Amino acid sequence: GAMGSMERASLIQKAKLAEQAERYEDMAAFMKGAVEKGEELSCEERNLLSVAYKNVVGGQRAAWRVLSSIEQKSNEEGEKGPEVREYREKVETELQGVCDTVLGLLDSHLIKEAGDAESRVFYLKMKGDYYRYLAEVATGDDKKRIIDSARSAYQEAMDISKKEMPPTNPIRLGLALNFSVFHYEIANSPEEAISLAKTTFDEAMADLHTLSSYKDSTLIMQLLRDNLTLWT
Amino acid sequence: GAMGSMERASLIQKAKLAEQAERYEDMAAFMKGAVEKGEELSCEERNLLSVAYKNVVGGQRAAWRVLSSIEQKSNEEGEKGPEVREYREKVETELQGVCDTVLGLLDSHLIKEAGDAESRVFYLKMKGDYYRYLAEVATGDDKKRIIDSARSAYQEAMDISKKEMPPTNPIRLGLALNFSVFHYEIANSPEEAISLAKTTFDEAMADLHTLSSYKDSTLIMQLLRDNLTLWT
Repeated sequence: GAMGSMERASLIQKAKLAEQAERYEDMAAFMKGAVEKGEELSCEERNLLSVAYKNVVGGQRAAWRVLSSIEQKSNEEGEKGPEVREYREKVETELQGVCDTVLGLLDSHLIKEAGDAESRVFYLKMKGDYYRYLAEVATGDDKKRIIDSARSAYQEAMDISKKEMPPTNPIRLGLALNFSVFHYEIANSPEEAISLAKTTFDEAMADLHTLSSYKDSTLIMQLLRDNLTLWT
Repeated sequence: GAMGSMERASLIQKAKLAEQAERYEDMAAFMKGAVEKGEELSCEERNLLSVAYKNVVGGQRAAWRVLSSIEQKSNEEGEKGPEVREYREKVETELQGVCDTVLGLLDSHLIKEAGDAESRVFYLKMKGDYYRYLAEVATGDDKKRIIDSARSAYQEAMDISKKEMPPTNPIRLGLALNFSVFHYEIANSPEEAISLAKTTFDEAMADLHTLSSYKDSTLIMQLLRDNLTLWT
């Protein structure tokens, strides 16, 4: 690899520099490099991983949306030229590229039957999310196999978290938020989306007295609310 | 090239899409492709060129600054590790890469003894600016040769513009602003910086009654003011 001859600790340091310079591509390559060393990431390191990929794939999903949308206008009685589909396709391909990279890392290095339950859940949720990102652009039988892959990752995460985390823990909250958005927006399951977000909001309300140590929990709870709004 | 088999008109279109998706790298590759077709750019096309490169080199100069600055803190009684110099060097190399690309295009395709005076000035100013960007990171005799290159491009631009453009024209204004900043910040010539910005502000004030058709002219005039502030 291009990062194979660099010390793990130096890779983490350069990830942190790249974040500060706002170089998410770089930040992401440095973190991939660190992961490939074959050692468990800490909590701080896993966040550095997801923040980096999150931003990279983030810019791509947003450019895709801009382009898909321009490609629907131009699909409504003008006028012509394939350029916009062509470019939309170029961008789609990059995005599939990055998701396969992330899914590769998760499957090759991070997802294990061992470790903390908080980390097991963290990675399985990330698997869920990267499949979901693939599902947003995929078609046909391909789309079908991805949806199932997202579902299995998210479900297994849910089993682990419902058993081993308080209902207020923001990983478990983020996970259930993401899963419910998957049911609604990807899997065509508004019934399942709604009862998940409901169960999840309710069970956390019942405990709001305990989490006083973050109100990172509360932003997600508003998102759950902001969501049950449009879905009902 | 990667753009060699694409139609010129399609390249322009995809530049415009890349701008809207905020993909300046892409936008820049598409415009380089269009330039390589060997045809004069219009006014609209030249702007598409500089907006694209401007943004690419812009993000790099800003990451460089973040890193150079962190590299001075860490150069003041802690602590150690070469990582920050290493990364700063990686980023510097990318930036030199893009400037050489732009200077190549200008020299190979755009700078001509023929055409509009507005275009001749536009490209020579751009040459000035890309050398100046190189000067900001260069050292030693290399730095010396670059400074002279910037100077000659900016000077020749000035000769053309002082003769063939009204004192209020925002290209001539942007050019003199940039040249004066070069004298101050790159060439260690505060005397020359000040008298240029002065002459340039004054001569435009004397004509402010004519430009009523943009007040793009006026923002630059404030910049000239905002500058004569710190320099005196």
